[PDB]
Amino acid sequence: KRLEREQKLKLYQSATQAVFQKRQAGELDESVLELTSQILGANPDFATLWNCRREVLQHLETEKSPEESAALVKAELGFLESCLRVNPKSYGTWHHRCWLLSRLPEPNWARELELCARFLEADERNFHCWDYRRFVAAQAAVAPAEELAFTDSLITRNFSNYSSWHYRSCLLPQLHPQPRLPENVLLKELELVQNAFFTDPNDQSAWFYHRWLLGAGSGRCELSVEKSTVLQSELESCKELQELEPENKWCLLTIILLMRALDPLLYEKETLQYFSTLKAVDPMRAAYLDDLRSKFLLENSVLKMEYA
Amino acid sequence: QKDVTIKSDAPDTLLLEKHADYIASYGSDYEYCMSEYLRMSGVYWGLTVMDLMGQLHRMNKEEILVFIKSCQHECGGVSASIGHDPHLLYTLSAVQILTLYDSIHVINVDKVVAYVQSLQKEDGSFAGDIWGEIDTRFSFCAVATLALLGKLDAINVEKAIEFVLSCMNFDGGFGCRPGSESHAGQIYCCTGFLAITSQLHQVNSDLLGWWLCERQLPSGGLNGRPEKLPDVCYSWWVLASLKIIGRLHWIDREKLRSFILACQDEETGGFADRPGDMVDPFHTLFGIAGLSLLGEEQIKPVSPVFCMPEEVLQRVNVQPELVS
Ligand SMILES: COc1ccc(S(=O)(=O)N2Cc3cc(-c4ccc(C=O)o4)ccc3N(Cc3cncn3C)C[C@H]2Cc2ccc(OC(=O)NCc3ccccc3)cc2)cc1
Ligand SMILES: [Ca+2]
Ligand SMILES: [Zn+2]
Repeated sequence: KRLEREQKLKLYQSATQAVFQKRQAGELDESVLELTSQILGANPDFATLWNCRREVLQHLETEKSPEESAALVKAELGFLESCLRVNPKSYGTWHHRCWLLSRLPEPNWARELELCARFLEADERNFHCWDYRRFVAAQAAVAPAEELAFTDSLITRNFSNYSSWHYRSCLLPQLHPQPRLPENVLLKELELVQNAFFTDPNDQSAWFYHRWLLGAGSGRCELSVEKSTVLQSELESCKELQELEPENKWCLLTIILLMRALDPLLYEKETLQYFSTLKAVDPMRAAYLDDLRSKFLLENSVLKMEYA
Repeated sequence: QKDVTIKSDAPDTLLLEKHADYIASYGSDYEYCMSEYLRMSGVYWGLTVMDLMGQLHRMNKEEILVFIKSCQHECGGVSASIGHDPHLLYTLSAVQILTLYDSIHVINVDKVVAYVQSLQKEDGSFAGDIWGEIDTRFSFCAVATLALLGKLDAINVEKAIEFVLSCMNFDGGFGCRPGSESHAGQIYCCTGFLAITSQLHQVNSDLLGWWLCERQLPSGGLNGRPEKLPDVCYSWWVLASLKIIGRLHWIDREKLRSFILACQDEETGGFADRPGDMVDPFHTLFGIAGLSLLGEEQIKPVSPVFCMPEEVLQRVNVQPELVS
């Protein structure tokens, strides 16, 4: 076990030696692709070897036919995919694929989107894969609306949703691109997120996204009857949840935030009560919670002073 | 909910003498050889942690300076090791080392500046090297390198700022590129960037500070984003970011300190990513730097921006103002 790796090290070492010797010699050929494939599989963070692969591929396309170059590209795609199966979290491997696809005459982007869907099935939080997907969507000029459909299916089919909610925060403003969300869109998003955190009240991602939506409107002095009514309903639903899960800190914080969104001065007493409860439930955040409360009291003093 | 449970026989005292022995003897091995591709940074991590512990003299100055010079390429950029390719990551590391050693003119500074300048794109971003990978990590490497050389004016700073701010997210954090999800590592790089360029007023410190303090798990350890395991190096990323934005008090210092101490190896010395795992010099730097930020008296004060001893940065007069 701790002997063979001395021999695996021996192979890594000589292959590495070999690649560097060939590179100094100007030997940009398939033997370097052979040697590098044997090292990059286990060791994809060895950046210089990805650079060698690119140098070889660039060189070869000068002195090979369209057909032979097309074949090298397809072999590179397979190599890349085998590497990603072993380590899907290497910056180097994902950039190489991007480099490769960005220089093809007619890249197949529908196929690349499917590769993304597959890796996101394996790990819905793989940010390299989400980043690659945004790259592919841009290159193929895929519309915000389609990517929005992709996110919905992902959020409901299971948890691990922070990455999908984040993507929604970026897509929604694009579907309504001003130089803040429209209320109709905002209300639909509140319904979706509130479903999520009443389904799984321990998923922090929905609560983080809901806090964003709470700020993304038009202000408490401008509340429509519908928005007023939706927010009050959210307040009562969170209180319900608080009964069921008295240790749930996210629902207590959200109650405070909702009262703020509704009427800071009318709910001043309950707001203070909720801060005491929350600090008892989430003591590691006591300092944050005291600072937040001091901020809210200052806001309130300014509101009381605005009086006529 | 995903957390580590610290077993009750985990270390609870700072084993400094052990750590300095561990680093002093590092590279005297299987893993040493396999991380050659990051050697320059490995050297930066070992020397910095040694200097924070007052043990820098036990390292080999003369030998490192010759290594660094042999790693500067004709473009001005620096590689991780001899025969490897130049990159902003290792250019930064090299410059941090020479700053620690007051030996900046060991390399051609004019060429380093030209290398960094060459990597900025029209949108203000930086590529890591000629192969074009764009990451806000590289925006930080670029301005940090230039700040240390007194040459920040060499790049387009307003465009560089514009790009970084375009990577700000709904939750107050930052990702790799525009639209990328918030991650502690990129938050550290971007808040560092904004410190260097005097733009911290553009961060929502209360919002980002809340996201950062929610990284602390019942174990006391910090993760890098929601629903991940805690890890000593995030101690550093998250804590340093909190310090830059004036919100360090938003984490439970004593619970974090116990987590970090629990990651030490009592026999071999060094820190691992989490308690009982195998140690390395990367997590040793970040564990020690984390403790220093938390106010550990046996360790020198560390810059949250440059992750180097503050007395080094005072000496070169590059100390960006933080929020509070
Ligand atoms: C194990 O395979 C590997 C995978 C990735 C890398 S890495 O190189 O990409 N880098 C370092 C790293 C080094 C070691 C290691 C082994 C042995 C030694 C011995 O030397 O060191 C192990 C892990 C590890 N990880 C991976 C990890 C750790 N914990 C959970 N994970 C998943 C973190 C990663 C992140 C990172 C990325 C860029 C960066 O540069 C800057 O940001 N600079 C600006 C700056 C300036 C000043 C201060 C701070 C920052 C710094 C760190 C290396 C190996
Ligand atoms: Ca010495
Ligand atoms: Zn780590």
